[PDB]
Amino acid sequence: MTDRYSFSLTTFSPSGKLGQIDYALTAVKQGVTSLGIKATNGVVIATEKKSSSPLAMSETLSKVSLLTPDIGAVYSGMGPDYRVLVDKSRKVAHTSYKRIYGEYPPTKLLVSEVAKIMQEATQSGGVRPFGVSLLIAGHDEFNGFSLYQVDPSGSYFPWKATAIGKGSVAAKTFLEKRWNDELELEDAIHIALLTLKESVEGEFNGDTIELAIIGDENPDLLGYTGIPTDKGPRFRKLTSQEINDRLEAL
Amino acid sequence: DRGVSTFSPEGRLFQVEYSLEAIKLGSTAIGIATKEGVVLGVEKRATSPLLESDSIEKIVEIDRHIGCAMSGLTADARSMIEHARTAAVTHNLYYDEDINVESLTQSVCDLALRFGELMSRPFGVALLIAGHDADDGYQLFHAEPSGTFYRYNAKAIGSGSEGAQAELLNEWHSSLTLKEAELLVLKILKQVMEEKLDENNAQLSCITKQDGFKIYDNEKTAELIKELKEKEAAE
Amino acid sequence: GSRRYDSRTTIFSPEGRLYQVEYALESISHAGTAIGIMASDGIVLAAERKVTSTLLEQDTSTEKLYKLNDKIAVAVAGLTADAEILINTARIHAQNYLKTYNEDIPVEILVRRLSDIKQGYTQHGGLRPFGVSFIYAGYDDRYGYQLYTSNPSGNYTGWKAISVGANTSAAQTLLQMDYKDDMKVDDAIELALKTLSKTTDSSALTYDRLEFATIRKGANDGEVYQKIFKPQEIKDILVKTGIT
Amino acid sequence: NNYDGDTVTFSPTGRLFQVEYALEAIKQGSVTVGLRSNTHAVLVALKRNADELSSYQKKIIKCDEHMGLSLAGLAPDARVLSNYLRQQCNYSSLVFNRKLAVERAGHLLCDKAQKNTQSYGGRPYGVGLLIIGYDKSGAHLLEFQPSGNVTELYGTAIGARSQGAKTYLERTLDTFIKIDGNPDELIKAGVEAISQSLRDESLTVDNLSIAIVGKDTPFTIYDGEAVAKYI
Amino acid sequence: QFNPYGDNGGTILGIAGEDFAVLAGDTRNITDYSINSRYEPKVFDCGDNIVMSANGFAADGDALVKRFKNSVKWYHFDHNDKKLSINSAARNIQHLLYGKRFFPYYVHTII
Amino acid sequence: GYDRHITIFSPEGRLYQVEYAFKATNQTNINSLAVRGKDCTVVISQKKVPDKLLDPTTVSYIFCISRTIGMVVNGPIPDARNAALRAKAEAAEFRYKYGYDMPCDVLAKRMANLSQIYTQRAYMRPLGVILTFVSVDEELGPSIYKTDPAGYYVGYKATATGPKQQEITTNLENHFKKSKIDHINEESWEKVVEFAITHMIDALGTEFSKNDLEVGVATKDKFFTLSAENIEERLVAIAEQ
Amino acid sequence: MDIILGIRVQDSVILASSKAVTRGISVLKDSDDKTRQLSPHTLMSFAGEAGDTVQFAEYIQANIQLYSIREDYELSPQAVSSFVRQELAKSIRSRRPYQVNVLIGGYDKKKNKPELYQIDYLGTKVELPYGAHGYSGFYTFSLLDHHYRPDMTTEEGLDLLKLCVQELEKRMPMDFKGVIVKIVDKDGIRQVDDF
Amino acid sequence: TGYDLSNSVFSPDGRNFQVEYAVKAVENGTTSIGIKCNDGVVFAVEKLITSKLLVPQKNVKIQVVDRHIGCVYSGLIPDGRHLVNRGREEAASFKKLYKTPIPIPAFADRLGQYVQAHTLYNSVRPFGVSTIFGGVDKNGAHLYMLEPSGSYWGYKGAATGKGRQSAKAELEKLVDHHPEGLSAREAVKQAAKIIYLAHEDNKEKDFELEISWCSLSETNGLHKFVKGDLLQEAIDFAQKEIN
Amino acid sequence: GYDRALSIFSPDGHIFQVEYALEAVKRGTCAVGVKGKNCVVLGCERRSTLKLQDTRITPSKVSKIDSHVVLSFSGLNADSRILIEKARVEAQSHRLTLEDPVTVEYLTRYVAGVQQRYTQSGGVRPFGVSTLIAGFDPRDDEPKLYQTEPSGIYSSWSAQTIGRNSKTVREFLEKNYDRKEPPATVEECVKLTVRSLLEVVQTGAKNIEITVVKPDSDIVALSSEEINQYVTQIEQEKQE
Repeated sequence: MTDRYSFSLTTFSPSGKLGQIDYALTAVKQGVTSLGIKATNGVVIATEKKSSSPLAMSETLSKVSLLTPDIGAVYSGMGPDYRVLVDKSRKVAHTSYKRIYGEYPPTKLLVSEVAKIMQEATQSGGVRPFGVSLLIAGHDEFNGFSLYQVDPSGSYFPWKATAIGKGSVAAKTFLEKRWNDELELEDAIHIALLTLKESVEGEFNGDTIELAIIGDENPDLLGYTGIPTDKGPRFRKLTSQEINDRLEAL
Repeated sequence: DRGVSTFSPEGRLFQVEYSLEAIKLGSTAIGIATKEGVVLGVEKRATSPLLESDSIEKIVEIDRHIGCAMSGLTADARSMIEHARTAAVTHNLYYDEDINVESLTQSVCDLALRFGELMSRPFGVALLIAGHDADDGYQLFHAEPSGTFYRYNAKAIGSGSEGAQAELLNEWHSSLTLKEAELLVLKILKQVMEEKLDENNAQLSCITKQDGFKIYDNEKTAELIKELKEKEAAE
Repeated sequence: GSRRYDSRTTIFSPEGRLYQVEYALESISHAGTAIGIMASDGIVLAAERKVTSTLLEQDTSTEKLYKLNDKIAVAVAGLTADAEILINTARIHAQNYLKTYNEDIPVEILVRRLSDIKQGYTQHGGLRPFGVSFIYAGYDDRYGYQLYTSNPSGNYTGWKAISVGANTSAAQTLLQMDYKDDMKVDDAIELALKTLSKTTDSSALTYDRLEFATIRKGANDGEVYQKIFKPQEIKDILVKTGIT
Repeated sequence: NNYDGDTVTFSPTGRLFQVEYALEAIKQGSVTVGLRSNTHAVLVALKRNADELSSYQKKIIKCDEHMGLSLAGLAPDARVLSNYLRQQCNYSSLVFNRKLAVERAGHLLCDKAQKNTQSYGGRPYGVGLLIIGYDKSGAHLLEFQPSGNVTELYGTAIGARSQGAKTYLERTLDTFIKIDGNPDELIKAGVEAISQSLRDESLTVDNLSIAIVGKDTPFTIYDGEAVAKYI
Repeated sequence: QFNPYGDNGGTILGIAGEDFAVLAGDTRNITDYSINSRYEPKVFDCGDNIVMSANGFAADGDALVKRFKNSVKWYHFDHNDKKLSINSAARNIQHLLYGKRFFPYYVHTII
Repeated sequence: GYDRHITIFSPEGRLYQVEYAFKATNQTNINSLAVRGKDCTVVISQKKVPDKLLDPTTVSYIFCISRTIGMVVNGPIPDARNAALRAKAEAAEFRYKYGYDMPCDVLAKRMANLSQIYTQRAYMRPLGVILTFVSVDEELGPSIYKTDPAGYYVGYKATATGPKQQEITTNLENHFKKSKIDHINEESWEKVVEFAITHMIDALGTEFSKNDLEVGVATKDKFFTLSAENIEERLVAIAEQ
Repeated sequence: MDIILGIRVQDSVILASSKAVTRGISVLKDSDDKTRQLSPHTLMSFAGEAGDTVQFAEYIQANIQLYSIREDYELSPQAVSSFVRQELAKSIRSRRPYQVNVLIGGYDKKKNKPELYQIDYLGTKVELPYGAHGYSGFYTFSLLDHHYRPDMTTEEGLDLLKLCVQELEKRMPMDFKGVIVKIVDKDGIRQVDDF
Repeated sequence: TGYDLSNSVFSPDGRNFQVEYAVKAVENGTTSIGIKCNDGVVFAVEKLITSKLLVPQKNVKIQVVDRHIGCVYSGLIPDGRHLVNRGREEAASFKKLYKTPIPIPAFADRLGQYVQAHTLYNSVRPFGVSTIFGGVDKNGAHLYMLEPSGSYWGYKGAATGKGRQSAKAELEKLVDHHPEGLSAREAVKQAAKIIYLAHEDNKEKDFELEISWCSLSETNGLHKFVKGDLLQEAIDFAQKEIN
Repeated sequence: GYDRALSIFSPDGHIFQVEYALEAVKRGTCAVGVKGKNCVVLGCERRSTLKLQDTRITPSKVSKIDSHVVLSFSGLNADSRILIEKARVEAQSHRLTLEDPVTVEYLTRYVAGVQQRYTQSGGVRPFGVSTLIAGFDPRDDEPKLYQTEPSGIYSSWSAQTIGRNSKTVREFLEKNYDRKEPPATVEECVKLTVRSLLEVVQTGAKNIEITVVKPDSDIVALSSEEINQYVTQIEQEKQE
């Protein structure tokens, strides 16, 4: 034993391509469509819960994940790679920030740390790149609301609205038509649902769609009362019922 | 591609066999052992006339009682010499005595097969190790990159070697004087060298019990070259 | 065992070139053009962002221009994630120097350390090189205003004016033509934008596809200020120099 | 063929070619014979020179007062394995005040060799060894192969043209096993066995190496003038 | 608190003549006011015509002698059965002793 | 062709070594099935002892991981036991560190993460097994969580694994399309086991003797496997109805 | 060792250091130079524990000489003093700390000013018009507090120094065998060889 | 293709070819067997007499682990020794921590996991042996057989090596014609016979028989070599049956 | 750690990675050293495809290792920085421990040793660099000039050149340099160095750098016009 793969498995080809990164992006292309939309008073992220078999309890598989009380993430590509990145992202939010500054990191900096992890898998010895693209939405005091995309290379970009995976090219076009700088969060949710319907084949309801928001502080989700300044998480996952409520006025 | 420590189907280590090829390209070195001393001589083989030939150092002192000449990739020899000097000095520190010529040679040869995936390849240089000790008298050894060393009454290594070795087969005998041995090294170097032998492109040395290892000046070797010209222009 | 899958990222070709460095340079030649121009009274850095979208948030975005410290900035051409690794290393080096000597790090010393890091990846370790070229713009009290570039080989050189990324041959020719030693910052700004306007692969040059920065003594009395331009300020300078 | 690039690879018939190639280096080595009675054990080895100016490569190595071996193949590998044996004999004396049983020495060599046949980066040893010794259960002869196989024998030979000596000893078994208390006769029989492997060359005074160990005889090596008596 | 040293008594005497040398020692071994043994030999033949005694703390004495005998054996292996001269043995023993400079063998050695 | 041999991406973004590990999963030619009761979780697996020289009591692909968690494996026995030993170590360590019993879904996630690592790190091969974990969780109740060589895992109302998994799966889907509930509405585990065996018989179109099956049962606070004689009693009650 | 003094005047820095080296009972030497030139315009004097003083000083000198060659530039006295301070601060939490106190006198060619830095073994740095280590300040500071002016000449600085050394020779119990005096200014470093 | 060049690589059918090649080395070895009896186990093996020069009785192949476990193997002999050395370390550490001597099923998994580990990486080679082992613990007698893949099961009787087919068939007969039990002493004799019968497929060379056993009544639950009279007796029983 | 043997023997006894390192030297800009009777001169070519270059700050091609020794090179520029740093550190280490600055030969032997070590260590490639190392031993007035190459061999030269078209300028020096009569002055030796470069250089513009090293740590770089004067004076003797 000992890991004796101490050399890069991703290397430049004669044309300057990094093969493994391109191939990782190809895996993301096959992935189920996910998207994010930024409003003036919130952000929405959504995706399809494509269940593998009807005997599977699809609520036990979380595609949208809380990273911090004010930051959430969704993905397209390889689910298992996503799951371990979420574990690492949650941990790095603590080890390299909260244990130092006594507060959760701002969105861009957590995105920066996730991106670094994904970059290292593209250069370190004996590993392949992560086969996922992430959309990370969040809020912080000095930057307000934001939405970021992170790719297999470790590159990240800020968006007003975007989509990744399967039907992203069509979905991005749909989003360019409808997005403006005066959207309220309910308008953005409504657009997210409309956009998502196009890439979804069969059943389209609260049990097949996973959708979360970064919005107002929820003191009812804090778990304790009596510290005025602690006002609760801005990340909230919409219930099956809440999604279906909005699918009628659709 | 293929491991550095791989055997061939004939039971030989590829890398060792290939390093032996590199040694055949090296400049010629010769040593002759007598009851009066061991002589060591080398072909300097300067690559251009602007190269100051006395900066070419292919004969080297290891201790007062041991010298050594090299042939092949001569840069590879430096760490072998460093180790040999360290082993000789260390032994004297631990035992208050001179170290046997064979023991020194054995210590150098232990380095040889320390390669793999330790250093990354065998040495590409062969050594003649000459010296005196009280138990076994005047001795000459041939240390190879395979880790084998042979004792020799006379030996030639480098590009002109089997020509020179055939010649040493003829000329060597147990009653050789030191002076005869010196002329013999010069004579055979002159035969196998490409350019014309002189005091600037060849170098002599010897090791005697009394005076230890000495490299000859160019003036002393010039004298021996003239003496060699006169003996041969006399039958 | 594992040897079989080793590409050997750190070997010479028979011509004496480093394959991976050459191929990294090929990668960089497809990146957005970055330009640096040095004047007597300051330095300009201008760079072209990669083929946009209308939904990309520009005012909070940073892909090309990075602050290393208060006196030194870099323009990036190549893989952004690779650049961020190196940028954070350079930022730390700058602070280590300041902590040790109580003086800001001279521009060249920072540039040499980053270049030495890049070099190491080409000689040992069996890892791929960083697919990044930098333009360094900075000031110190020894040499004043300075421009350097470094590339994946870890070689660095100083310049009066330089470009990296796409179309450097064309850009270098245009700068070679119009550059003059006595030139001032406000002219250098104009030169940089005009050069990008001509070399771009886009239909026209607009504010949303540019990052822009200056290092000026333009700060009340013997001291230096860095200015990373907001999108509105790039829009103004494009109008002012008559490109839109 | 596609399967001989390293020791960590079986062929489709289940062979280990690097090990077999290591075995091949032994076949090229100079012949050495081993045989024993109930009181003594003897090694005879034909030493090989490089040319007439050169010395004859030594083939026999002392491991302890009661044990030693002869080699055929890569001499530096013999030096490594014999050094390991010296240490193990030494450990047994210092820690347990006990002379290392020749059989244990064989088991330890087997295991040392085996590790180099199962991991990456290693190579098998390229030497064969004949180990004689006298311990608490009498005289012993062992044959070591770099595949790790160690075998206890009445007599044997290894190296180039060992087959001749090996058949001679097979014929003489019932005679030489009874040579008890007469060291000179046991050597004679060993010198006779090794003579069946000679072609062209014959046994001379700087050519022949003999070692013996037994009841009241520490392991000792005879070279030079000391073998004149037996040529 | 554990004391890793003790004192086993004993006296030794070495005298060098013109063409001979003697090394003598009493055979009593003691701790405090008790006798452990009336005959525990203390002077040893170490091979190569060398005799040795390491007196004081007996566990250290035995360890040293036993390391030196071992050193003679390895000298033979490594240097073609060359006889170890008394001066070379002396220098070698210095290195055995000084190797434990910061946790010494609590003995007075004579060869 | 070396993207085929180690876990790096092919030009279509695929991991072939993971795909071939899924194929090894059916080498044993065994089918298994898991279902949930009101109070219990049942797992059954075909048992095939083809050689007469074998001790059939030692032939098993069901493992008692902890007192509460059972695991059935579909795949070769060496990789199965590797996974079994690891899961036992993980569950025991969890209890020591956090002071309560490791939940079935948490163990499944942990083993799924370990599997993910083997798909990303080149020096480790994937294990050619599919692991189905069962328990009656103290918070979530009857639980089935299944892990595969891709590092994927999810909870199940019921599930099946093996060469004929599709027939068993569709059979189970059709029952739940009828009953319209998440589970077998049955009080005793005996009756849930009988349901499990019955629906395997129909879906496979084969009959079982007491030596052709392996049964594991999870209840509140213990998981256990049935003997041949307990299974016989199950088979007998099935025949008489 | 014992006494080291420094004083910064108008255009130079003057460092005075005692000559005695004492091994317990005997004075082994009466001509020891307790200083190292770190660069052409920077001088360091030192006092503290035997062995450690010279080892530390030569180690600092080696590092500054290395910097000078690498950059082809002379570090400012301020930068040299910060480097030295960091090394001593690093050492105080080591396995076995350098017990060494130093004065750094340099002429800054960029600012055209002399500069005197006092650094103790803990890494306590202070820039001063005049400074000392150990008990030297106890005898001399009241004279320096009285007579010192920032615009003194080099000769006036030396005279104020003679007055300091005379007070030390009167009231100190140890015989330190006089002092070696060195001046650091725009033209570099020179020794005053009559004091 | 090229799937068979490296250990731990799955082929497109889901196989590890290097392990299958390791089996070929096992199938090329001498025959070895194990028979489980009423209160114990018997182990036997065929030792080929390569030459008259082999000292008889002196190249022992059966190996003890701890004091209650016997192991025999076919294939590459040094690989077998390496595996037993590991087995001995595992038995020592178990007894160190838990006091009681290692149970046979526990011991089997220790070897199983170790052998399986040598199929996880390309930096090592699979074991070129099948190992038959077992003994007596506090729950009775146990016989196991372990393959190069790390796969193992408990057996009533077991066989490996060149004569494995012949021996299996012989073992199958004993199991059918003794459904209630076989005594340790019977099993020793039967073991001799089956080896003699299996020796047909290695007929060019003549051989030496070697037997060992652990029985609760005959050996007190300790592993012992069958020597002297009892060995000669079983040799005679075997010789009469091949005529 | 990454361990691959990259420098290995081929069947013909050649180490290709070391030989390919020499090909990198061949492609580098030309360097020449000539030693006079009381000086050594180091001349370097600068490739002229680059203007808009800022020569104030651009890495110069001759580097001081200590106050009395200099080093120039041909080959990979980034590789040469690693050797120069190591050599500078060793020079200060030698002063610290021996209480004497390095001899030119010692420093050469050190740099050559580093280069050799990188030809038989795992996970490293050889330096694509050859060096000329020049100066004066402390308290000695005899000039010194050594050469090193990627294999690690080194030697002393009366005059030598490395890099591209070094065959041509070696031809020149081989017939224009007399061992009996070394360039007796600074002026004389600088001229012979400039001539040898003009065989190959192109324009005599800021394409030629020259550095003179005299005894007792007296080292100075010539500037454009001072070199230009030598260029001027040389063509005016050519048309004839």
